[PDB]
Amino acid sequence: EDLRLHLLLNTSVTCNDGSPAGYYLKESRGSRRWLLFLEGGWYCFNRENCDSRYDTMRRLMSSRDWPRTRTGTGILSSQPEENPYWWNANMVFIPYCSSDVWSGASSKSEKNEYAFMGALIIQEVVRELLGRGLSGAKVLLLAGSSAGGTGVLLNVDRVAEQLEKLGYPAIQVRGLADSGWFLDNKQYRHAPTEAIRRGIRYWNGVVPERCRRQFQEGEEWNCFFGYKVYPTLRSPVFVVQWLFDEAQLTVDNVHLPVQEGLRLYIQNLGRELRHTLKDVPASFAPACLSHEIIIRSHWTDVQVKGTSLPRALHCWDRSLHTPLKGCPVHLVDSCPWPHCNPSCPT
Ligand SMILES: O=C(O)CCC(=O)N1CCc2ccccc21
Ligand SMILES: *[C@@H]1O[C@H](CO)[C@@H](O)[C@H](O)[C@H]1NC(C)=O
Repeated sequence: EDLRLHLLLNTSVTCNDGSPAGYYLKESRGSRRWLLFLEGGWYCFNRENCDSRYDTMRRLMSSRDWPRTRTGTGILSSQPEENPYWWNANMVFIPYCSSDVWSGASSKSEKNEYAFMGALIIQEVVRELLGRGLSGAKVLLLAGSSAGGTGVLLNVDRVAEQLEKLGYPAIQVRGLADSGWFLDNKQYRHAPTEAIRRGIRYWNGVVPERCRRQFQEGEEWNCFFGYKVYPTLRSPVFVVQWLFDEAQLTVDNVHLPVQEGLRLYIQNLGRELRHTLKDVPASFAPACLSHEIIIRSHWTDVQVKGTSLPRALHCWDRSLHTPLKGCPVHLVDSCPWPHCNPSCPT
């Protein structure tokens, strides 16, 4: 039970219900690598659906029932057997308790039943970790899965800007976005663009500055879609995305003998996803029907073109020291149907 809970000392930075947000930390003395992982878990965007989430998903809205420890798994494991990539790093798990895809900057108040403080939670965790050893870091990898993967895209450059202004320009900030690269595509039957548009207003959601300047007022929802926000980012970002992501299929109103219309729909989804990753140099996109990878204990098992994700991430680290012999970083399946890759999760 190796990561220990710390509630934020700034208790004005809160989960949805006003309880303090926080982070779980396992230090690694002598490592200058820091991994900050953003949990996922959908979102809510109005009073009624946030109230329902509060009834049955309360740990995603409140710290009141959080345990004092959590076990690090996958990329958060400290065992090299489970985590070939960063087993010796300082590990931080940031629970998702803001329901805002890590974008919010609004407090609970006279006018607001809930606080949506995801963007401020990340900033406050960073600021409090600086006094716990992060000041000595050489690399800060902001990672996340699901809504936390989108949260990486939305926040990695702000973490970089925050550290620059605080006087730490030597800390290299990088992003690892897992299962947070979604398409605003046609549904199979006739959605996130509208839910996100409403959420931004309900949350006081913030997006990266260059993306905001491109899309402008009322169109900031566009910045929640990876293929649109990614080209605006300055920090190096590695993108992990199943080609047939289960959350993508859910928001597309697909639920799984497949007939021609659905076959063509699924094949087109994989082709569109692949297309959006063509110019993403650090990416890992297997042709599987699944969701999330990096904190799963068996995350080492899947391979694209014979290369596992821990290996690809290691090659990315080397690339950030011309391509490297036998150590690739751009790994996107080309086969067109779920589980055409034999290494897909069972
Ligand atoms: O992965 C998760 O936690 C669940 C799904 C999720 O979060 N989705 C799906 C659609 C979308 C568009 C923009 C931002 C986020 C999301
Ligand atoms: C606490 O967090 C709030 C919201 O981000 C910020 O405005 C304020 O400066 C912080 N206060 C302290 C003492 O860190």
